[PDB]
Amino acid sequence: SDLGKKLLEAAINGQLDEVRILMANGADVNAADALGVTPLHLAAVWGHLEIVEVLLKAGADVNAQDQHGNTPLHLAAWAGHLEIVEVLLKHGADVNAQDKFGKTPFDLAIDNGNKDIAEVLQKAA
Amino acid sequence: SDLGKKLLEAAINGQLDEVRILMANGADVNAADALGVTPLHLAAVWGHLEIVEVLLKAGADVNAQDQHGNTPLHLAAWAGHLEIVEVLLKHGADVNAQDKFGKTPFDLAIDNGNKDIAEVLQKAA
Amino acid sequence: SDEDTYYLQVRGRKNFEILMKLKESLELMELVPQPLVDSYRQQQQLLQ
Amino acid sequence: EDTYYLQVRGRKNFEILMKLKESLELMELVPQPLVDSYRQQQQLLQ
Amino acid sequence: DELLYLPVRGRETYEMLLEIKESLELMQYLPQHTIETYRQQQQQQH
Amino acid sequence: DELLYLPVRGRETYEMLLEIKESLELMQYLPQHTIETYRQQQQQQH
Repeated sequence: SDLGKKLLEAAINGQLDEVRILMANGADVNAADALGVTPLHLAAVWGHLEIVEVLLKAGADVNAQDQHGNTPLHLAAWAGHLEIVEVLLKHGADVNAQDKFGKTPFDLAIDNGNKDIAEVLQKAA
Repeated sequence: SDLGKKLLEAAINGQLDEVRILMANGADVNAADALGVTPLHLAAVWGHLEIVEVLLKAGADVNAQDQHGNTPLHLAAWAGHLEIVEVLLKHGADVNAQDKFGKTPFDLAIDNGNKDIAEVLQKAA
Repeated sequence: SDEDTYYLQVRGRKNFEILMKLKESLELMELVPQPLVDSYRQQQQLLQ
Repeated sequence: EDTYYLQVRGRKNFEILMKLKESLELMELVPQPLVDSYRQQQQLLQ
Repeated sequence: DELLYLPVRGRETYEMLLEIKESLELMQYLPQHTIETYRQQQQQQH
Repeated sequence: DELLYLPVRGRETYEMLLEIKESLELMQYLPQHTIETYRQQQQQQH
């Protein structure tokens, strides 16, 4: 039973209790699928604040990059999850991290009309 | 883009003229596709008597086998082409040739209600 | 198993043209001589 | 991007086209950044 | 008509792509007539 | 659920299988609820 895949599936599906029990049985919070996508990425994009927090607390890399150079901050910004953006900045998310098309989290926020989030990222400079 | 390929295409499509011209430009009548299927197989299953005859005259293997051990006789019998069956027997088609499931041309004839053809194959023993 | 006809709908033009191209090959499958189907399948499992 | 209708002979054909209709339509709900990440890996595996 | 190698994650998808691949690859064994007959049956269907 | 390599004869076929493979492979990135929502929306049109 490989706990990497199980933890990624749980992050996507917002299964807080499932995530907690997988970590306690030794799951790697920095487990990445074929595309370099981590549980922190997936919890961030699907708007699972509590799960984002347990993973960060458990030492989840805050500026982990997938194939595309998407960080959790990129995906939260993309997805319009302000509360999650705020936490990532707190845990030291690179505001200036660039995806492979040179988009910053700020740019992704703008492109999808997340003005509140863009204002936060501009001032978090 | 292959002479082999072009001749298989012509056999399927009953293009007698085309088959004659491809052979005269040095097409191989024993050309087989990925599955070991030959022009004689394809002319036989699609009921192209005249094309069957030009290929046999031009030295086509009468008991050529595909991946499955299908001979031209198998496919003629399957397809209900009595005139073509008769010619293949004349040119020495193995009545007892077995596909990989141990089915004979006789068996395939019966299973599809080609009684006239089955009667011929039973007696051609 | 019934030879009955089913309807389905699909959002977006490009999705339609993909499903049609497949509807075609899938429906035309029925007209391919069984012996050549079996010859194909026995070589698919030979490449497993 | 309106709605198009199509018909199909035979149950097994229908259940295949439905399974595909599903993934194709559900495509629109997959975050672009993960799509971009997938495509950038497809290039390098071809 | 080379033998190309398509990368696939998981059986569900492999098995599903295999089924489809089969219908596509097996149409080389149909007369041009038979296919045209069918597309005329479909354009006369729209 | 490892990366399997599917043999394909023909580019037209490979290219066609590639399009489809994308939609199927990318559904791994959707929550269970999102798919159920969609199938419930499809049960409605039986």
